[PDB]
Amino acid sequence: GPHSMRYFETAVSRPGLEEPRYISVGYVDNKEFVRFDSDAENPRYEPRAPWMEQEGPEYWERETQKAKGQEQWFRVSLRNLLGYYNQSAGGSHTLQQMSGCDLGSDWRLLRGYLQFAYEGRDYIALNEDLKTWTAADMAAQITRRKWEQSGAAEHYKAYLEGECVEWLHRYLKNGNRTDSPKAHVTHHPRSKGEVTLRCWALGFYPADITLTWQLNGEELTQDMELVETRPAGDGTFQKWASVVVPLGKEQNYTCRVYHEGLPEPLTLRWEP
Amino acid sequence: IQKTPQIQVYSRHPPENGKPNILNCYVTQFHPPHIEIQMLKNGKKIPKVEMSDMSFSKDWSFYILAHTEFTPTETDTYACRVKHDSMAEPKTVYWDRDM
Amino acid sequence: MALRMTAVM
Repeated sequence: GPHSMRYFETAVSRPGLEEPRYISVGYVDNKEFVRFDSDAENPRYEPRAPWMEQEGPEYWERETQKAKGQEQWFRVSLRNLLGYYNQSAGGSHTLQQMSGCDLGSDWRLLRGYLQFAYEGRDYIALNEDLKTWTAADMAAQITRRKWEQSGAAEHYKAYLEGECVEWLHRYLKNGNRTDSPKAHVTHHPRSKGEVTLRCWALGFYPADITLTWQLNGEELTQDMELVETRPAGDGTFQKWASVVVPLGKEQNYTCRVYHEGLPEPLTLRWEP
Repeated sequence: IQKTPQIQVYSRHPPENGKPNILNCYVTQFHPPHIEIQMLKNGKKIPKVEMSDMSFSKDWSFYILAHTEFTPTETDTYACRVKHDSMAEPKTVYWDRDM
Repeated sequence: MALRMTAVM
């Protein structure tokens, strides 16, 4: 199937701190595999999945020294943005970046990414053409014009089409699954009128999933209640969805679970 | 703009009274990333609480998982209390073994 | 391997 690499980077200023904190987290197929954190006693990129310890010392030294460079890049950029928005001293400020590549199931490049947010809102992104930039704010046009003038997008296009794909292939080989949800229905005597049925899905991976209750053939948002999918903490995720249905008409309500590891969706009813 | 944290409190495994388990406090959708999270048993700070490393999702919002060992009983109350700059008061979510 | 930004914002 398809594959991806992403690094999610954060630079954070707060009114007390001397200089910002820089954190870089790399993902392969949406699973964290390296992490740099300037707050560590000896800041360095570190493996976060056992299959990455295959990389020898000079990989880590090289990547660590790059991260110290990006840390200074973020420091200057945060200082510049402060002025672009006429923000005074004494606040908390955040720069965030996501970058990486998506690969088809043929392992060829689908799309490259390079996006930034300031204060948690879109600041500037490289367009899918990998040649032009989009920037919403009037303040961000200053950055776009700087980056257009220096031809910066050319280096980024080269990364996204070259090293990003090439190193993702290396990683895919060195770390060369899914867990289907287990579902059950719980019964919750609620009021005189009716009961709630709670359709649980447990132990699944990845987190993308969908639960639906149908009264004998009709999906309903009629006060169907759910929770956001949540990590169990062991690598797998959880979700439930609940609905109220008159007593004695329980097995007229039936829950469906959609997850990509399933041979087909699960249909299930309440079981005493 | 400040985004107010959303909180779930739930067990790793189906809860069984008297059976050791793992209690999660999952905190999402907040900004900026600085945040203080506490887990309580009957209003007392639970001493050994593990804290995931800060991460953010593709919509730019931060998320963090706190967890700790616990053995549920019929009578004990468990809670997660979150302080964050988007909120004038700390927000507490109480564990509900049915959710 | 992470992207190397060049020019500052």
